[PDB]
Amino acid sequence: NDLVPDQWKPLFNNAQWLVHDIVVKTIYGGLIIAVIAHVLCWAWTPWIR
Amino acid sequence: NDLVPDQWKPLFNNAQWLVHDIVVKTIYGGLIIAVIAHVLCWAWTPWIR
Amino acid sequence: NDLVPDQWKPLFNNAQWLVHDIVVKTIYGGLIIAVIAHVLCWAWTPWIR
Amino acid sequence: NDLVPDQWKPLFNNAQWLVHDIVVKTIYGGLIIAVIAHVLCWAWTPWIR
Amino acid sequence: NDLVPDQWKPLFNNAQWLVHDIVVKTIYGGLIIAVIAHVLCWAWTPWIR
Amino acid sequence: NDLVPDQWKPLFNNAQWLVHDIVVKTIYGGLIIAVIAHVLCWAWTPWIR
Amino acid sequence: SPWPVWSGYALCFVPLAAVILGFIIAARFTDKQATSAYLRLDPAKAN
Amino acid sequence: RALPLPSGETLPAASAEVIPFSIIEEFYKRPGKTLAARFFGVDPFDFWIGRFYVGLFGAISIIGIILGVAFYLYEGVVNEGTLNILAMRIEPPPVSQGLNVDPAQPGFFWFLTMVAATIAFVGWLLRQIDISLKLDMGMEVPIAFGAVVSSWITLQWLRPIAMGAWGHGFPLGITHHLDWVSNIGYQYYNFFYNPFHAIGITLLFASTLFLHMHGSAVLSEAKRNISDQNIHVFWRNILGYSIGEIGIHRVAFWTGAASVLFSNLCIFLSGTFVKDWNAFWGFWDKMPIWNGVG
Amino acid sequence: MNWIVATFMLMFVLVAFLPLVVSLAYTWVTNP
Amino acid sequence: PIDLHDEEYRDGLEGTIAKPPGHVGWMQRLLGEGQVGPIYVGLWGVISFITFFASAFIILVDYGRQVGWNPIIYLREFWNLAVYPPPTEYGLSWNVPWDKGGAWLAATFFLHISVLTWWARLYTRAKATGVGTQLAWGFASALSLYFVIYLFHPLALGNWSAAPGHGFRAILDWTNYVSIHWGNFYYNPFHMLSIFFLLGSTLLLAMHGATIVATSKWKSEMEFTEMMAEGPGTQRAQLFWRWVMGWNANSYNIHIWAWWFAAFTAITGAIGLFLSGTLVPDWYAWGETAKIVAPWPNPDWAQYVF
Amino acid sequence: RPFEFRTSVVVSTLLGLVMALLIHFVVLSSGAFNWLRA
Amino acid sequence: RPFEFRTSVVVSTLLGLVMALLIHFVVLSSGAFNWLRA
Amino acid sequence: RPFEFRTSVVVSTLLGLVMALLIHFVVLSSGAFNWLRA
Amino acid sequence: RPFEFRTSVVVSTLLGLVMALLIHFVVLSSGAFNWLRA
Amino acid sequence: RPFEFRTSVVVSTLLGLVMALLIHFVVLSSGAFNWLRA
Amino acid sequence: RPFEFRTSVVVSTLLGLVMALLIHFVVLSSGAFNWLRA
Amino acid sequence: RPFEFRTSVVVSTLLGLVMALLIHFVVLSSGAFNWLRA
Amino acid sequence: RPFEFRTSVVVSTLLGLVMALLIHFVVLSSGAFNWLRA
Amino acid sequence: RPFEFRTSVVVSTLLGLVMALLIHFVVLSSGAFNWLRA
Amino acid sequence: RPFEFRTSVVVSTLLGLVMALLIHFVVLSSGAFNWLRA
Amino acid sequence: PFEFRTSVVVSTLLGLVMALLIHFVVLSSGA
Ligand code: BCL
Ligand code: BCL
Ligand code: BCL
Ligand code: BCL
Ligand code: BCL
Ligand code: BCL
Ligand code: BCL
Ligand code: BCL
Ligand SMILES: [Fe+3]
Repeated sequence: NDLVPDQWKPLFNNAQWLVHDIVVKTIYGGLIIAVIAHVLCWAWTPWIR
Repeated sequence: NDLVPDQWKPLFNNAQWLVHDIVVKTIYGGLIIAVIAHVLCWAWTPWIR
Repeated sequence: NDLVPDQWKPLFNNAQWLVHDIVVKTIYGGLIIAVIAHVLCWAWTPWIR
Repeated sequence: NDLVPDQWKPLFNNAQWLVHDIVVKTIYGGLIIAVIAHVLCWAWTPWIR
Repeated sequence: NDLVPDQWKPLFNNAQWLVHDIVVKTIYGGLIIAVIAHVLCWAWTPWIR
Repeated sequence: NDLVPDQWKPLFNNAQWLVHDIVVKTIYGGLIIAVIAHVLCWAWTPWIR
Repeated sequence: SPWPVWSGYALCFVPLAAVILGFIIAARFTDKQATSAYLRLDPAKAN
Repeated sequence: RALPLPSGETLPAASAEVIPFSIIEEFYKRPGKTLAARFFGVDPFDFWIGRFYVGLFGAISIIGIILGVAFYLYEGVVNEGTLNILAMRIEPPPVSQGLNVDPAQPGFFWFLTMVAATIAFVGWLLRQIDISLKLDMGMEVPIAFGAVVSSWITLQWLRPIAMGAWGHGFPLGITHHLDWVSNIGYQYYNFFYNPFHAIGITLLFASTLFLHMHGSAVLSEAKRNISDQNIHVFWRNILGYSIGEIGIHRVAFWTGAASVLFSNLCIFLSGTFVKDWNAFWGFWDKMPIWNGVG
Repeated sequence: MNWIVATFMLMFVLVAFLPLVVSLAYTWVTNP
Repeated sequence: PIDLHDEEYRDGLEGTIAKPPGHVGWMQRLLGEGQVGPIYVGLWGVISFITFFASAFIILVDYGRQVGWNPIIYLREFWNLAVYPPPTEYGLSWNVPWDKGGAWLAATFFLHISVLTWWARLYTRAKATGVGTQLAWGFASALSLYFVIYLFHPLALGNWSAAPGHGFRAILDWTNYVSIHWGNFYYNPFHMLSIFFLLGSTLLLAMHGATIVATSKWKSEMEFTEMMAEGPGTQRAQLFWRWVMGWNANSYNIHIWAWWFAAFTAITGAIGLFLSGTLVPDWYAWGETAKIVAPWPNPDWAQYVF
Repeated sequence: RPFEFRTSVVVSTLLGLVMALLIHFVVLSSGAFNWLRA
Repeated sequence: RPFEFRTSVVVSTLLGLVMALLIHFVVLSSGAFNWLRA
Repeated sequence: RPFEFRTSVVVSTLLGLVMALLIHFVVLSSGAFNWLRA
Repeated sequence: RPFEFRTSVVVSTLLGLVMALLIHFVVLSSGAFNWLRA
Repeated sequence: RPFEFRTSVVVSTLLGLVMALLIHFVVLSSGAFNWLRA
Repeated sequence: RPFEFRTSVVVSTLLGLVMALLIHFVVLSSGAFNWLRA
Repeated sequence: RPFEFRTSVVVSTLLGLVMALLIHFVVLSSGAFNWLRA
Repeated sequence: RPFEFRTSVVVSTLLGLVMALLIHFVVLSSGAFNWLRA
Repeated sequence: RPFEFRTSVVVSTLLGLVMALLIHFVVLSSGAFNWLRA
Repeated sequence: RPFEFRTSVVVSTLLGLVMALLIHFVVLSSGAFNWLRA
Repeated sequence: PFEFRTSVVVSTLLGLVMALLIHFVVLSSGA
């Protein structure tokens, strides 16, 4: 239970940390893809008009 | 148990403090984005008229 | 319970590791086939137009 | 449980192995027959057109 | 519980073996009759046309 | 018990054997009568035509 | 023309097969576990 | 070692002990306490073929069952020729024929099916009375089943006989008794407005509710170490009343039994005395208290 | 004719109602 | 570990309001236990109460406006008064006159909030006492149909007018109108599954209650104690059903059967109602394409006309 | 021991009676014999 | 062996009575005999 | 024993009887044989 | 300390929120302000 | 014994019988073979 | 602890989400913004 | 073993059989192949 | 002892109030007294 | 002890709020004041 | 211990999936994008 | 053992069943 930094020690266990890392990475990738997809459907046909 | 300042010591635990910090930061960011989005939908079409 | 690498030791049992491997291999194969099919249906008739 | 190789020792019992062999053989035969049957119905009348 | 060969010893009891023999013989006979009947209904009037 | 032959000794009791004999005899007689009746209701009017 | 349309199968024969199969499996399992061997009070004493 | 338990759990090691099921069947046989043997001095069969107990009432029932299934299959497969259970319809004799039934006229096989089914149902009810009488339990299940049997009697015997046509019995056959229900519901307008009808559906919905709540209550306390007063406290925290263990089963039995009784009353009444249900409520407006204030 | 038989059949419907009442009153009596 | 006393009496917000328990008397003689006792009020408890009181107030005041604030007439026509959702014009628009359809929207919103907060209360009070949380998930299963009726089905049709109208006779009218609109609602197959499960649920309830009452003499009613050790009562109850219908279940399985029947009722109902307006416009015309309508070439109509 | 004789005679009489009754009903209702005003 | 005498007479007089009753009602309802205004 | 013999004979005689009855019904109702006024 | 402070703040913030929402709904539905296409 | 042999034979003979019956019904009702007056 | 912090954050995040959803629905259905074919 | 092997084979055979049957019924009812008088 | 006094006064004051209200309603709705614009 | 003070304040504020709301609804719906486009 | 992490990830992945599905279906049914024959 | 009370009582029960039966069937006729 000692791989997490001290500031977040009371919250996160040891195993809960690596999952959290996976979650953050996935969320960042998803946000990048979402931004690209919205720029594309925009260029196609705008929806606010 | 002792990271929170004295004035708020009876109320907040130690772990409850860092989460409260995250919440405040998120709320400030959300308010800034909300204000920007609102300014943009009037520059588009005003609602009160 | 010692076949898994150290970084993932607190999460995965021994038996749970091989099943994971099978899952990853199947997912990769499925993604390749999905990409091929999609290219084929686009060459046939595009759907965005 | 020893008849199974070491890699798959923690998963498969000794009796569960022979039934796995039967299942794999049946699946391979079924896939070959399925491929032949789809080549035939195509040659007859294509479905995608 | 020693009439079955060694390869299939962990699966089959002694009594379960003779029934399995009856089942295999019946299945083979049924398949032969089914093939004959199918050839006869193909000679009568074909169904694929 | 010991009236049944050795090959079928593990399966059949003594009493269960005579009843099996009755069943086989009845089935043979029924099959003969069924074949005769089918030849007759064919000579009358065929059904495949 | 002679055959039921598609979605006749999906809408009516998912119920008619799935419900009958579910009943016949669930009854087998409940009766198995019930008629199995576990803790009871003696008939010669409790009654 | 490990103690197998009724809920499937195996405990980590009481007059309770592990007894195989067969023991408890041999002890509770006690042959000869049949309701029928009381009247005749003896019962003809009582020999428990397989798992099923056989009695005088069981035999007449099985006669009815076989004959009814055979007549149902003869109708709709022969003289209709549809060969599809959903498409076939088994129809009662026409209303012009009246109460008398004739083999030459159509509908003769519908009548046979109906009579055989009634015999089978009543025989089943008596068989339940009988098997309960041997065990010395009580007579609640025969009453609960008798309620639905009486509903069937009202639909197919009493209401047709009172009108006299014999065509009023609902036609058998899957997806065609629904057409009869739909044509009867609209014949008298606003069947919903019928008061006896609305009590039946109220009790049906209330029964489903009670069942869900009881099931969830017992499943929640199934495998855990608790005082057994925890469920009562939970019930007192939510809605402020706990019915008790013996109370909920009485209520289940009573509501279940009452729904069908009110329903059969409503249908028998609609056929015979009320032409439409909107005219029934015409009296309410003119109640003296408020007849002139408008 | 029609109405005599109708009343007589309504009698039978109420008789079907009857047993449930006996159940309730038995429980009330035998549970003081 | 868990103090029941501190969970039966604890001031307010964290405790019960009605501290003194009371006796009903007649309930005791016929229903078993007959004490009313205290009722717990928490944070989630006060919210559902006030929101339900707001919706009911909105609806009740709007009844009075319709009768002209006449209490004699108000008492006479109470059972056929109602408030109706907006008409087909401005189908989904939220800007409608108060009297035409505006009062319905606020009432339904506050009703939704009350329902969800009651669910939260159920879940939290179940966890607090140490028992499982099955009741909350069953209530969620019923909420599925509730939300399909009032929210999900009017949406995806474009009209708020598809929802019912907060009246005693208004709900019967809604049922009738929807069935007539789709056409031959009897033919909907998920409606058939729902009726199957509902009648099965009533069947199971009556049977379980009746057999348990019959075998009560041997203390078979305490289903919790019997789960650890089956006494003579449970042994008799198994034998009765084994001989009648050939199979039986112990005390643990029968409650699984009950739970699942009751829940499948509402789930199949919701799935079947949602599809009526969108995928299959006409149900009877669909049935004749599925070859399950009786041919009925010439019926005898002399029965139906008077 | 394997089969109780009385079960056999019971099922035999029942099946025979039901079968005679069913055949008698079908033949009567077919209307092909001119029996009882037909 | 499991054949008692009174069971035989009970089943005999039940079957006979049911059979007599069924045959009369069929004959009466056939309407082929001109009996009781037919 | 792995199978009770009597279960086999019971299911056999039930399936056979049902199958004979179903085939006899279908053939009669098809109306293709001129049997009993057809 | 008979009156719990937190009960007061809970009921206060519930009543205030409900009241703001109700007034906002009534004013919008009155159609007297030309707000959101009116 | 992880898998009971008799369960396999039971499910096998049930599935086979149902499948034969279903195919026979479909082929008969298709009306494409001129079998029993077609 | 008179006030649990987590109750506050739970009710806050629920109220905020519901409020955003309601405002979004009202603005979309008002039809005054020319958004998604309007 | 995270899973029982026999559960896997049971669900596999069931899903495969249902899927083959559904596809065979959709293709037959589509009427696009001239199979059994089409 | 045979009767609780308070039950008597409760039922008395309920019956009296209901009866006064009913008579007042009937007399008002009869429209025979010229009372409140009649 | 005979009368809890908090019950009094609870019922008082509930009754007052309900009464204010009812009077404002009645006055608004009477349409006699020219308030919010009337 | 104040918050379970897995509850957060469960509710997060459920809310995200539901939200993606709802938006995908609203956009498809709006008919403003010429996607799949529109 | 025949008690001879059973025989007479079942005789009388059959008598009354036939009683109501025959009597109503005759009464509910054309002539
Ligand atoms: C519309 C134009 C094309 C079309 C375009 C595409 C495209 C494009 C794609 C497909 C894809 C596929 N199509 Mg298609 N497809 C068409 C018409 C068809 C027809 C037919 C009737 O004509 C068929 C049969 C199929 C069938 C298929 C499958 C081959 C495949 C989908 C895999 C998947 O979903 O399963 C996945 C199932 C699951 C995730 C679970 C699998 C279950 C495992 C394998 C079973 C073992 C379970 C184990 C025991 C553990 C048990 C767990 C319990 C279940 C919980 N298509 C038309 C002609 N189709 C997709 C595919 O190929 O990608 C692979 C693909 O991208
Ligand atoms: C449409 C053109 C032809 C037609 C084409 C074909 C073709 C082609 C075939 C058949 C086949 C058969 N047809 Mg065909 N058939 C036609 C018309 C008919 C007619 C008739 C009314 O005219 C009949 C009676 C039949 C009957 C039959 C059977 C002879 C046979 C199917 C075997 C099978 O399904 O059972 C199998 C049943 C099971 C799998 C279980 C068997 C049960 C065992 C034997 C009983 C003992 C059980 C034991 C005690 C264990 C108990 C366990 C329990 C069962 C649980 N056909 C028309 C004329 N028919 C098929 C066949 O012959 O192949 C063998 C074949 O391939
Ligand atoms: C437009 C049509 C009208 C309508 C017209 C009718 C009519 C007409 C009737 C009902 C009746 C019923 N309707 Mg309604 N009903 C309508 C709308 C509704 C709605 C709804 C939400 O809108 C609901 C919930 C109901 C609910 C009900 C209950 C009031 C009642 C249920 C019948 C029953 O319990 O006894 C039915 C009991 C029996 C017949 C079961 C007998 C079963 C026997 C004992 C078992 C035989 C064994 C069998 C062969 C299985 C063997 C087992 C082996 C496994 C094979 N109706 C619409 C408005 N309704 C029925 C009723 O009143 O009951 C008398 C009826 O008469
Ligand atoms: C006229 C021709 C009609 C037709 C009409 C019938 C009819 C009708 C029947 C059959 C039956 C059968 N038909 Mg054919 N059948 C036709 C075309 C076919 C075709 C085809 C061309 O493909 C096939 C394969 C078959 C095949 C068959 C078998 C599946 C089956 C009987 C086989 C057997 O011997 O019985 C198996 C063995 C026996 C039945 C054992 C008999 C047991 C004992 C002898 C029964 C005695 C009963 C006794 C009377 C009871 C009292 C005895 C007491 C001691 C007193 N039919 C055409 C359409 N078929 C028969 C059926 O299966 O019923 C069972 C049936 O009744
Ligand atoms: C345009 C004029 C309309 C009208 C439209 C409205 C509308 C719309 C509203 C009111 C509201 C009010 N009106 Mg006005 N009102 C009208 C005519 C009247 C008349 C009259 C002439 O007689 C009266 C007496 C009133 C009186 C009132 C009060 C009862 C009430 C607010 C008082 C107060 O300050 O709030 C009490 C104190 C507060 C509300 C504390 C606020 C708490 C904090 C600041 C809330 C912050 C919320 C924040 C956004 C959430 C995110 C924060 C996070 C930290 C990020 N109105 C006419 C008809 N009126 C408001 C109402 O009560 O809602 C509450 C309401 O929304
Ligand atoms: C275009 C102008 C439209 C209108 C359309 C909307 C719409 C639509 C919305 C609002 C919303 C708001 N409007 Mg506006 N609004 C209008 C006119 C008004 C008027 C007025 C003139 O009187 C007022 C006072 C307001 C006031 C407000 C506030 C009550 C509210 C947001 C305040 C705040 O910052 O959020 C409080 C703080 C936050 C919301 C914190 C945000 C938290 C984090 C940032 C959320 C991230 C979500 C993220 C995507 C999830 C994935 C993240 C994972 C990590 C990946 N509007 C006109 C009619 N308004 C918004 C609302 O409340 O919903 C929240 C809303 O969606
Ligand atoms: C003519 C072309 C029709 C069509 C008609 C069908 C039909 C009809 C079927 C399929 C089936 C399949 N089709 Mg196709 N299919 C079409 C277009 C497609 C397209 C597409 C262009 O995108 C795809 C991807 C597919 C893909 C597939 C696979 C999903 C599937 C079988 C794969 C496999 O081998 O089986 C997986 C492995 C096996 C099935 C193992 C088999 C096991 C053993 C061999 C079964 C023996 C059964 C035996 C008879 C029982 C008795 C044995 C006893 C021992 C005696 N089809 C077009 C529309 N397709 C088949 C299906 O899935 O059914 C399962 C199916 O029946
Ligand atoms: C314009 C004239 C209309 C009319 C319209 C109304 C309306 C509208 C109202 C009344 C109300 C009242 N009317 Mg008037 N009323 C009329 C004719 C009459 C006649 C008559 C001629 O016979 C009578 C006797 C009355 C008599 C009364 C009293 C019964 C009542 C208020 C008395 C009192 O002071 O409040 C008792 C004491 C108080 C209310 C204490 C107030 C408590 C604190 C100050 C409330 C603060 C609220 C605050 C905004 C919340 C936020 C605070 C936070 C700290 C931020 N009206 C005519 C028809 N009348 C009011 C009512 O009762 O509502 C309560 C009401 O709203
Ligand atoms: Fe229970």
